Amino acid sequence: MKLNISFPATGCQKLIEVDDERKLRTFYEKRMATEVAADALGEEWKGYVV
Amino acid sequence: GISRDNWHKRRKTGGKRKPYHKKRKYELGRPAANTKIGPRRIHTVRVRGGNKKYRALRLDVGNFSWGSECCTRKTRIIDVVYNASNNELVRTKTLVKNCIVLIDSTPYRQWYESHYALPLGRKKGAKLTPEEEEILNKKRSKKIQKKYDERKKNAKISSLLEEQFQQGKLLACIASRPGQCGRADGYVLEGKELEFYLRKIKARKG
Amino acid sequence: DIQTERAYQKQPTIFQNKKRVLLGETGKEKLPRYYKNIGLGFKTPKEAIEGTYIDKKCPFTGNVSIRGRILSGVVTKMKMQRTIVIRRDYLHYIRKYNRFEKRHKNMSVHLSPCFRDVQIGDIVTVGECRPLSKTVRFNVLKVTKAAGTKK
Amino acid sequence: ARGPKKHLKRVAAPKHWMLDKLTGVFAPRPSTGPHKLRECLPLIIFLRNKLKYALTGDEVKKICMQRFIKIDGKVRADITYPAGFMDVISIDKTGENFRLIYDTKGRFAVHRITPEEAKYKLCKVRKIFVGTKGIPHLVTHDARTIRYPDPLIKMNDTIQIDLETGKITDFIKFDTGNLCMVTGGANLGRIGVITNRERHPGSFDVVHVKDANGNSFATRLSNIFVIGKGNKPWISLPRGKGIRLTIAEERDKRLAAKQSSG
RNA sequence: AAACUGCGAAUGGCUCAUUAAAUCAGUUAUGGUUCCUUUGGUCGCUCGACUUGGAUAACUGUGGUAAUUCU
RNA sequence: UGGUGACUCUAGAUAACCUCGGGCCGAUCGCACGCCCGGCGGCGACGACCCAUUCGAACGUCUGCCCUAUCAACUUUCGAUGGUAGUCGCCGUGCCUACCAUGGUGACCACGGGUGACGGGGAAUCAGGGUUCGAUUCCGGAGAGGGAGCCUGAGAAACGGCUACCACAUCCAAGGAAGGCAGCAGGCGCGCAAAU
RNA sequence: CGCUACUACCGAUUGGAUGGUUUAGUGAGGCCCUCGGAUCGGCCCCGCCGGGGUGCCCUGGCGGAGCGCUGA
Repeated sequence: MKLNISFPATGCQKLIEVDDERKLRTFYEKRMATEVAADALGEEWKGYVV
Repeated sequence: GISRDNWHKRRKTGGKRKPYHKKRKYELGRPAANTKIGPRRIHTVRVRGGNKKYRALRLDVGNFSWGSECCTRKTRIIDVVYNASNNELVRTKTLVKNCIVLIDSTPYRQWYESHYALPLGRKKGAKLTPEEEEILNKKRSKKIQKKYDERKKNAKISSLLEEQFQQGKLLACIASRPGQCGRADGYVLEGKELEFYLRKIKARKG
Repeated sequence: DIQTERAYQKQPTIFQNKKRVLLGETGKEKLPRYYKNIGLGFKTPKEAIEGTYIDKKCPFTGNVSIRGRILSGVVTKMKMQRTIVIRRDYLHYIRKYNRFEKRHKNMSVHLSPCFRDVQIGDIVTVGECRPLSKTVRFNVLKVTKAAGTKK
Repeated sequence: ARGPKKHLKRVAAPKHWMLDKLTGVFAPRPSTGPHKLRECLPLIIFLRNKLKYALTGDEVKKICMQRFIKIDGKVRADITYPAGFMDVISIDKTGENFRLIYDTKGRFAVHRITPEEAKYKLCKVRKIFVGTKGIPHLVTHDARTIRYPDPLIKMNDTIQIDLETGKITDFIKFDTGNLCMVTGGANLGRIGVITNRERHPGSFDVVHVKDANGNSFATRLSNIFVIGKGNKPWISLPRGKGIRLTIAEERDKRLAAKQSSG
């Protein structure tokens, strides 16, 4: 289960690999065009909504 | 896939004909409009030649005619009472060509006091309260009063039309196809039309 | 005698509810009659002028035109209403056997109530029209009586 | 066929296009225009067979869009433009003009004309129409809609139009005693005088036309082009003046020309 | 070049399975209707801004499926 | 006003309508140069309501198709015949609805069946008459395995467009994906029988 | 009547098969109508300024839309 992250304020894209099932529990059971607090990806991803 | 061919059916002698070519595109048919009443909805469909035909599904008002002195005003559709084709098509509120409906009597009445200056409607026991028409009666000259007097020297109509005018609804007929142009035009019923269709309604409702 | 069915029958050229000065007598209650000359040297009869029948497929008082072919035939049966069947007897030639054969091709034409003095065997002429029915294409222009019937 | 045809076979061409057989499969189908398909003549056919200015189908295209050929005062860049009866064609640089008149046989003929005669064109009115705000209209046989005509122009007359302004200069009335010629049918190109005009209600009204030497023939009403008022023609007639020589006199004339030529 | 837009692909080519007043042939009519393109006319006839708005291509960058003129 | 053999034809007048899926009345592009006190000009390209024309298409009128009686009656509230009024269709019309009358074809062969039947212009033989063939280069019609439905477009029930059924069939990590040579060459089958 | 071969015919097996019409029932897909509203835009308040005009409007945003209107 991969993740593609784009930053629209400068148009920079990269992909990260998430092999841990506990990090994607917040992502599951959601629709499109909704804001999810990505507070589980890591220490530098505190206070991010995607 | 509704076809309009003349080769699905038997011949003049009664013998069956065998079809040789399938359904073409000029040979086309479409489902019925079933023009109801309510807030106005009109759809467009592209036809042969690139033209458009307005499919009136629901409508409110109509542009009827009253031919005794040739006036036409926009008039609201009230209720359908008779259809010469199908007896089910009065139970469902459907509009077709040469159909029999009731329309409201207000703008023809306003035209009647504003042109002929005689009261129409306004049944006894309640007179003209909001004081607008006698304002128009006053501040005239002698020539204009002579012109109105020579005009209303002959101001007689049918008594059944008068009774419909106290009743507030005029029995009307539709002379337009709503599934082709999208509007509901026509003319009000007068003369022998009124007695014939009133006889038909009183025979059917009895 | 008229107004038999569930809708009013009228001629959509004239206005039948003109407002007179009086709406009484002496000038009213004689409705105008719509008629036209069909052409091709044919003369309209008086029954289409002073009659009271209402049609939409009559060549004289109606909305149908006359163009194309002019044919003739003998009236065979008068069973179905407002239209009749005529019989055309013609001769066919064979090149191999230099001898003729007679053939008949009966077909249905339209009879307006203007011509009601029609019995079996009367010679009529017809003119081509637009299709008025599934098998009806022709309108009768005049009627000619057969032999006898001196009464 | 689900749509309009766009090709035309060589043996399906009309005979007056005057082609051969063992050259190609197809024939030039003209673009849609004022004239019908079976009554017109493509510009490629004329430039490649009659005037012999070009030999292939590309040379005709080069001459055509080189802006060298003018059609009724207007330059045309279509190689398959329909040219019909009295279509005035002009070449501005070598100073030649041609008028298309049917000759004594059933075909077109090359006919060089002076430029002073190339300024106008005789054409036949087809029907009379009334416009929107009460404007009378004329429909001409080459589809020229002319506003505000003369009040004495009837259904089967002939008007003369200057090619620079599009207006009517003079006209010929349809009457017996006028010079006439036929456009279509078994008779074609014969010049004669109208004598009789039989009226049949509901069908074609045949007429009777007498030649200038004693021959007579009958054609339909649509097969009529009035070209003169009396005996003098209003345009320059081609060689032979349209007399329709029979096969015996044609054989005698050819034998006399062969004997005189040697 | 690419790509957006517009036009053409309903033409041409091959075959004779169906179809016996059906197809087709000659002769008529659309006064009972639509018509791409070309041609000609109309395009200040109506009585009430010295040029407006935001979306997508092509492009850049980043990906999935074994696989497509896929996205 | 004008016309037809003939209009409920065109034009004229009055009173209105003018659809939110909405009629038009130019927010487009290039070349050559400019006169007259910022205004003002020449030739084109594109687009547009309407009208006629051109290419046509489509529905109808009259006449004409091979054999068979071991097919003599057929159709008929599962429209067959006609009338009234409507729906739909670009238009007429049982094309289809609701109501009426029992009509319509037939020994002059209807109906039913068969066809080794696409139709015609034509081909072979032929004193005069005829007989047989016409799948085949030009014209018209029908189909793209066979029925059914449809988007776009002026014009398609289009198949070198799409969508499901069955017959048949390709690739595969087995989850899925992709097609119809009665086009030109070519191959198999079928065959007495037909090419790069 | 005796022998060989062949042709069709009748016939148990209510044999096998290929096409069509059809009672009744099911019926994918498209089309039309009634609903359905995931998602995407625009205007009026809070917060900062630079104002000509003589503490107030033209100028730029996000968090709550106030789930207010309206369009696809």
